Amino acid sequence: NPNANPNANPNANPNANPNANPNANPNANPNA
Amino acid sequence: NPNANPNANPNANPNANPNANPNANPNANPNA
Amino acid sequence: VLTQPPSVSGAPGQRVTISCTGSSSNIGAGYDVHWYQQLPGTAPKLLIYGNGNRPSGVPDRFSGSKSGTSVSLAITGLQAEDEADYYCQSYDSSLSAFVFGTGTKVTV
Amino acid sequence: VLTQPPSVSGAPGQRVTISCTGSSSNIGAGYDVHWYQQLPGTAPKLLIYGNGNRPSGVPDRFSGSKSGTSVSLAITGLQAEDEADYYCQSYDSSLSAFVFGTGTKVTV
Amino acid sequence: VLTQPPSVSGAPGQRVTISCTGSSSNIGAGYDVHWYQQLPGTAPKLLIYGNGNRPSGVPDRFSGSKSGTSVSLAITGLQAEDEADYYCQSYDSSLSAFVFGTGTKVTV
Amino acid sequence: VLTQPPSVSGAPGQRVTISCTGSSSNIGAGYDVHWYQQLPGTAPKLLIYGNGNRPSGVPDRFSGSKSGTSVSLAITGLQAEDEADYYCQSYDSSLSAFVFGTGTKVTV
Amino acid sequence: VLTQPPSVSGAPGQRVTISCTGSSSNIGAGYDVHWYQQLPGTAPKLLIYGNGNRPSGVPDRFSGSKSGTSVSLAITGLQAEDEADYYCQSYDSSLSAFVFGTGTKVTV
Amino acid sequence: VLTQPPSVSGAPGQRVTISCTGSSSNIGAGYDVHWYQQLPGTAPKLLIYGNGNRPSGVPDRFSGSKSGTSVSLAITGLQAEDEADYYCQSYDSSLSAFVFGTGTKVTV
Amino acid sequence: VLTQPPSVSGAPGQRVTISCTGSSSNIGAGYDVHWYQQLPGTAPKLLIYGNGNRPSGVPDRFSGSKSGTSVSLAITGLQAEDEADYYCQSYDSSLSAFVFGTGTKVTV
Amino acid sequence: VLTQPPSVSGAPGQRVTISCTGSSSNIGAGYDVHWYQQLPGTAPKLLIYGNGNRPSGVPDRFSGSKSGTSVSLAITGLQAEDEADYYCQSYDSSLSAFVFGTGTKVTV
Amino acid sequence: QVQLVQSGGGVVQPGRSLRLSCVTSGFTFPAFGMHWVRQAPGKGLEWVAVIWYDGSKKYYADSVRGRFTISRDNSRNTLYLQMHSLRAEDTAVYYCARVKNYESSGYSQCLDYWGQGVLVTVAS
Amino acid sequence: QVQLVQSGGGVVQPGRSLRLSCVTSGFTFPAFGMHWVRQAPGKGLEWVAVIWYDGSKKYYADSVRGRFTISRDNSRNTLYLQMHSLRAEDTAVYYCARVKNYESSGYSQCLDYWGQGVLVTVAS
Amino acid sequence: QVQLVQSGGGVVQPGRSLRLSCVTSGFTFPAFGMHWVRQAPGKGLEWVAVIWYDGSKKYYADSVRGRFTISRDNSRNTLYLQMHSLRAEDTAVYYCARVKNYESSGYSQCLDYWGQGVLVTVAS
Amino acid sequence: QVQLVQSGGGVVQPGRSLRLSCVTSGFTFPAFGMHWVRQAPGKGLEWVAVIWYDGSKKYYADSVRGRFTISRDNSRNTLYLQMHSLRAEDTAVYYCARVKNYESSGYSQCLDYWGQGVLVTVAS
Amino acid sequence: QVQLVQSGGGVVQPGRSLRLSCVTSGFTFPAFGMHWVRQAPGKGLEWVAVIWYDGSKKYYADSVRGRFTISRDNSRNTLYLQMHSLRAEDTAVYYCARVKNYESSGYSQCLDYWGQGVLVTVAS
Amino acid sequence: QVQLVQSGGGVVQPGRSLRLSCVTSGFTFPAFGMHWVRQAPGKGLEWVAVIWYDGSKKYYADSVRGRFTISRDNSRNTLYLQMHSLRAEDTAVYYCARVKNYESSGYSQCLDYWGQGVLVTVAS
Amino acid sequence: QVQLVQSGGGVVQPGRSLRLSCVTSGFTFPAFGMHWVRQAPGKGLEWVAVIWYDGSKKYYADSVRGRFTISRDNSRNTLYLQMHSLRAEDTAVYYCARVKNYESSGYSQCLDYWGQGVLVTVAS
Amino acid sequence: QVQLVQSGGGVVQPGRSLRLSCVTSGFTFPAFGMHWVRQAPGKGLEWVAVIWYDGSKKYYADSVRGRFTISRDNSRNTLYLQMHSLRAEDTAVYYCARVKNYESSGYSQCLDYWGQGVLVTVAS
Repeated sequence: NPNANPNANPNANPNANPNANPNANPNANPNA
Repeated sequence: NPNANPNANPNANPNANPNANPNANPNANPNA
Repeated sequence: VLTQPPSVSGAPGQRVTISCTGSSSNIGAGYDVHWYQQLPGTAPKLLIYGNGNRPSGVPDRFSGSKSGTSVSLAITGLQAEDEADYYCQSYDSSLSAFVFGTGTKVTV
Repeated sequence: VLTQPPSVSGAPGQRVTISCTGSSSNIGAGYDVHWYQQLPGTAPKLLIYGNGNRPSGVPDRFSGSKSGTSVSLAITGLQAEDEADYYCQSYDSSLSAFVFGTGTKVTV
Repeated sequence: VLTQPPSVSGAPGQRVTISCTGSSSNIGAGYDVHWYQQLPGTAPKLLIYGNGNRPSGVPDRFSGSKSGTSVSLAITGLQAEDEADYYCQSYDSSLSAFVFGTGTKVTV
Repeated sequence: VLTQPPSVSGAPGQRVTISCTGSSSNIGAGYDVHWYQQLPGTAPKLLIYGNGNRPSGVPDRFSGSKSGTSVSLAITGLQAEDEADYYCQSYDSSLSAFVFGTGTKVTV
Repeated sequence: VLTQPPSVSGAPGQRVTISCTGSSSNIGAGYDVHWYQQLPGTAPKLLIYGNGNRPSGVPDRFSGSKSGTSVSLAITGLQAEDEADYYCQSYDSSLSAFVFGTGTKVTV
Repeated sequence: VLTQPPSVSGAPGQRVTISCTGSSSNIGAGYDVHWYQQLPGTAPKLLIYGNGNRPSGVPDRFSGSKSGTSVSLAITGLQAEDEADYYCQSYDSSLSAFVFGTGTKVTV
Repeated sequence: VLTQPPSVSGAPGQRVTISCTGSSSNIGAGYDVHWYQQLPGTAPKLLIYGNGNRPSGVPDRFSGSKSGTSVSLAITGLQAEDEADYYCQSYDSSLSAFVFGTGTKVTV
Repeated sequence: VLTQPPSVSGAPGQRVTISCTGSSSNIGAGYDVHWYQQLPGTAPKLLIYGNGNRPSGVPDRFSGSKSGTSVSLAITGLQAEDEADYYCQSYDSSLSAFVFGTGTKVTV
Repeated sequence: QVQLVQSGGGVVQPGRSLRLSCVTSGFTFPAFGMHWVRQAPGKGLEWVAVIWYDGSKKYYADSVRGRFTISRDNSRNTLYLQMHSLRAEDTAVYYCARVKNYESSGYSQCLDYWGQGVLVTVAS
Repeated sequence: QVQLVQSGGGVVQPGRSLRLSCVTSGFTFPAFGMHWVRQAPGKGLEWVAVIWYDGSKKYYADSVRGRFTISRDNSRNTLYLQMHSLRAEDTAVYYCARVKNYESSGYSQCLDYWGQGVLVTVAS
Repeated sequence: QVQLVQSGGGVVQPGRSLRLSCVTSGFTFPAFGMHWVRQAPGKGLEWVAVIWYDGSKKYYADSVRGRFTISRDNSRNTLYLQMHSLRAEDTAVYYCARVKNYESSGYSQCLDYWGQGVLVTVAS
Repeated sequence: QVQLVQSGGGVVQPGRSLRLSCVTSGFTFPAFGMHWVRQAPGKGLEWVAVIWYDGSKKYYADSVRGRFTISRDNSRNTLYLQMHSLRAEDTAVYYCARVKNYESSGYSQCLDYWGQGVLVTVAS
Repeated sequence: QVQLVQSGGGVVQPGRSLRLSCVTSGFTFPAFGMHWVRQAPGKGLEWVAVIWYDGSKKYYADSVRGRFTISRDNSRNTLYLQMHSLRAEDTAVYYCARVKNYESSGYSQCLDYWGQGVLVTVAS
Repeated sequence: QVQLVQSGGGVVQPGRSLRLSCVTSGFTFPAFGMHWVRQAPGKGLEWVAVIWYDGSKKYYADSVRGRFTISRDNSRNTLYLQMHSLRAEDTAVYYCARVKNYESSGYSQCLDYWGQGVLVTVAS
Repeated sequence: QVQLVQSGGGVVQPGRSLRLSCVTSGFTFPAFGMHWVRQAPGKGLEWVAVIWYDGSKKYYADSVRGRFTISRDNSRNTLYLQMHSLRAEDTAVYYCARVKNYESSGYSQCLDYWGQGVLVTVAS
Repeated sequence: QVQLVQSGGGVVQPGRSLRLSCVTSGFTFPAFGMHWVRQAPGKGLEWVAVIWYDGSKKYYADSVRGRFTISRDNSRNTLYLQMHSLRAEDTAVYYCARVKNYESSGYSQCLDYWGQGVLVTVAS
């Protein structure tokens, strides 16, 4: 839809976090 | 085209040729 | 698609209100309306955005409020410098396109 | 990985309890333990889920509770229809894989 | 789509010819025909490819030739080992699909 | 775009403040103002980030606070090593570009 | 890059020749040289192409030939309608770019 | 990047404390500090994770605590089996890399 | 798939030949046969490529020729350094894989 | 990879020859040999390309010839301006890389 | 400081094409999506097209879809509206507008800075 | 109303591949995640594989990883488990189970409805 | 040396699915495109599908397009024909065939090595 | 029958961009390659750019490379030359020319039909 | 321990290009987005460019856009700034900056570690 | 039950490459992220690399960036560290570690299960 | 000058994996496709794998396909052969070969320079 | 008219990077392939790299592979040679060369126009 924000916001965090959780969760809900 | 050849020919020349014409021809026929 | 009065007027110093009535997919869907001030020539400039948020450089005499399926832009003071055409703007979910109002002329 | 008694027994009409002992990552981590009832042949059906919540169709003689790192399955009545193998099931965070118990046979 | 005689026969030692007539898009487009020998059970094996090219292991008594819009597979000798169903095969430009013949039974 | 006084000064031991006045898209939009210190040569070093959070290594005498659409840098003590060029920085949503201050010189 | 006389002249009714001298990579490389006729205003039109092949519409008074590294444009009749600038054109392999001559004015 | 005493000691039966001092981006930023125990050879094993949470298999004698920009590991009892190398670990947001301590040798 | 005699031999100074018989998809398809020489240890070295073309460094005494569906390697002189294992190689279109010979030993 | 004499010489006015010997994959495979002239400083310039084709700007005294697995560059006249370094160049199909000669110094 | 200038007006015979450009200065152009707004002489404004900041997503009005295209050349701050098959309906003053950066629950795009206004007259 | 029917059992020589299938009816198949559970003859149940509702994320047991492959054909209400390099230990009754929709603080996937049970035997 | 073995026959109720496989040995399988050929009981051969060597391009017969699919798992020499919605027309012996490598002006694909033949009976 | 009509001339201040266009009729436009030729006032012709029939390959003169851009809109019989960073030397009459179909041993592209000629002036 | 060292400055004639590089050490460079900041001799700082950690998203100041290009060669800790069409306005000391990792409600990027400073002079 | 088993160490001349591998068992490997930790002889531990569960995001310590390359082959429970351009400083015992699954307000990755330790010696 | 040196052999228990590498020097390695050739102890040579110069097209012998994987790390002259599921049949000396550049009517690839020979023993 | 002008040499400590550039004029640069040739002081010439006209295919000499990186920026007539990990052996005069356009039965590339020559010294 045309109402989506089309701008870029060049202020978001440009860095990355190696400290994020690197594991996956097989126990998460697999249903929709 | 169901009649195209669906085979690989493994003994096709597997080498590159550095001594091939690296230039381009602006004078080639631009029409068809 | 948005409906506005054809024109409004008022003696200088008095308050005038300009209405803008939309449909369920233009206002009832919750989309803010923006208001632009069009002078002769002089491409329109933003006046009020997001249902009353006043951008910097615009005098406080302009205000707006949303109620039901209609929005209004209240002007106070109403001097000679406010003679212009005021247009609405929003987004239509049904047409999937932005809609402008028919615009009203303020004549003091 | 979850440890259960090889079998339990009791005269019909009385109460029996089946235990399921887990580690700090299976039940001590706060993961619910579900119980399945397995008749001969007859692929197992959900009996209780989430530490004792009964699905529809299960008689009220079945109940469960959680205490520390082990749980229990309390069966009242202990009828001939309860002759089956009961299996636990829960998620092990250290292995990150679903874990089934060794299973207990109810002989009445 | 390719037409063949329903069956052919001949005394052992004599020559027998099996015809295969196609359309303009099956033969007149220049697509080679291949011939397969089908015994009872015994999934068919290639006999002649590319309008007469004989693959190794097939006796020289089999041959073929193309003329106009029809192709034929001539057999000489015609012993007992040659009793089988012989099928054509080619490519149809119009249907954009490979077409097989109705197959003929050799009975000697 | 962010405006600073051309210079401030004070006798050693006395407290001085440096102001940084921005628009409604610089500081009135809620964007943090960072402060840098520039000695002769000596590429600028971060002094105060996020409207007063003081990084490791910067002495306690440096502090900052935000008020309305302007920020400030309060320097107490004002020793000889505090003679430098102090620059603001933040984000301008209308320009959509990071904006540095004009820069001030502390002379002592 | 291709060199031509600044101008040529002659009484009406007589013959004139325009030369076009090139290097070993323009005409000595075997590349055809085309000639264009440019009246005042009147964007130039193809006159002869490929070392003297006349396109349709060009009178037979125009002809050309190739000799070594230079060519020529022979004009017979030399009428008042031939008052124009004539330009060569050929491809230079060393530059790999199409080359136009300096052009000659025919004044009759 | 995390500083630890070169060695600590104590008679068997008594309590010792191993410290781990980090900066404002190591432990002052709120990043948990983990502890590993290294016997000779014998690749290190987790001893305490997340500032005092003791994993299964580690005896109760090991406990940890966090205070300011440093943590500590209290060992009580101090048996002969506790002779090893103890290393911290955490995350340095300014380096954006995991940092280990220098390691201490408990000698009993 | 390519077949070679298990061994050939001859008195020094005498000419010996090594044969390589292939099928209709090995050599009868027109694929060149390359010949290698294997000493004890000493990974094989190319001896003759493309049905007799002798690379640089291989002495004149080695030659080859193709006949029908088989190739040969004629060695004249047959000195002591010619004791080795000689392998064919080519391409099999039906197998669609490069096929080496069984290998022969020259004893002298 | 292409071998050249360390230096050649001759009294002014007389003819000298510079050779370039390559293997069966350098010049025996049919790859043209080019020649470059290197004055002190003065980055090299093409002198002869493609086994004797002399580019524009090189005087007639320089000519080359190919014979077997080596080429040569005949210089006649041998003026003082010919004191330079002469390098070959070609393509080695076994290396699959362009190879330059060792270079000779003509000293007059 | 923010400026949007336009060029490319004039008189175009019906059925011919015309290309309108909008050269901007004073702001980070690649970070903003842009609009074209058409104002018929004496009539109200009406929306024409929108282009995302990078230009991947382009949405047009119903009355110009398939005839008009909107494009941006991001490296020199210029926005284009290529008008093909100009009918007598598409005669108006064309404005170049910029999407303002603001946040709300019912976000609907608003055009804070407008171009000067270029007149396109499709006649005869 | 809910139903899970299985097929594809039999005797498979070691090293050969085999595919099990599980056709479902009575519920919106694309909206549920599914498990495979293997029961050795006379032993307890054990887990084999799980697949998300769309099939994006799949997780296998240790002893079957790299040999077994779980997949779903979402447009015709069926579930597959492709077994490769069948060893002698992979002989058991394979059950097809459906993940039940429930919410709790300590959520762990439970299998409310199970397939009929298909026997796979690896011998000789 | 070249062998093509098949498995997956039997009796399938109409409307059910069935998957046929063709395990090959003795040749460089990834270098050959493969065919499936169906032979109705007592009737002639008829073509079903062709798959390119890598598997990008798959072409089917008119009578099975959209119901049958052909696929190859290239790393263990196995060719698949997944048959969905089996009608009473698709009852026959299915053959697995290989495209022979040969060159001609009017090249039309030929099948030199054929599988053993697996019977699919759609009844009741 | 053949026709090449041009537009887009005028006076452009140095450093500003300008686009020339060349609308063609009377021949199959997608099937021909095209040139741009520039003639300084009182000087000889010189070459600017060439574009292939489909637009895949484009080659520019040295003095206009990186500033000029030639493109074709193949679906509506038109040709463009986009000029950027117009310097003071890029003042001339620009001609749109068509590459003639002919065959010869020493083939070099010739321009049989030329556009009308558009004047571009760079000043002040 | 965190070090940013710069090189590549000097005197450049107007219209020529110049490349500045900033080699880092002591931290996880692929995890940080960097800036370039320019300070004209005797003036205050002004922003030039920003690059995301992976290098996908780059944003330039208006005054240098279309001429400059920022990039990073991530596998050897190097940040570049390629400047083309160097005018006389682009004479200044260019600083290489690193975006500090911090979280706040009003996050606006801050540059905690700066390079040494490299002087680019565009003269004659 | 959880096991990490390593191999691939030895004596390497400086400038040569070496690969360390770590084969895991007892747990769902594709669901865990793994580290590499290096311990120079007689010194404390230090970090080398980290890899996410899918293998998308890999981060190296500064002293090993550009030479060391971490990867996981997820379908057979293996983890690799490809070391190129081995200097004399990269001599140590290399450990294979597993990131423990836990949640906290100040989450920082901890390695609960470690490999056996493998010695890499760069000498002569 | 052309040298191929190999490493990475040894004794491997059946079911374990092993990687062979072949580091080259003296020629333009990215321009040559290479082979692996295996010789069982006391038997003749047999083919294993082939890889194109860029590495796009690879072809394996039947007896090793699905277990082995050939590749090349082109920027440092290294050719690899990763062998998984090592059976006792795969015990032999493995040679690294180079395809010679020659042209003929009946071209069939020939291996002109061979590696030293590395022994892989699959035992116990 | 054809000119090749170089820059970017100097003294580099071993292990550091350096970039050589070659700005061309007078000819259609995107239509020519270019070489780099290195001459150690007092020795003969030797080859370094080649790049095609579009820049697709790049081939390096053995002694520079993996460290040197050749590229061309085709829109402004420039050619680069990015040198990393500079050893003491890579000290020489670096020439920028152009492949001459000619045809012959034994075609091998020849360099007709050469750059000015730039000295790179790797010392201390």
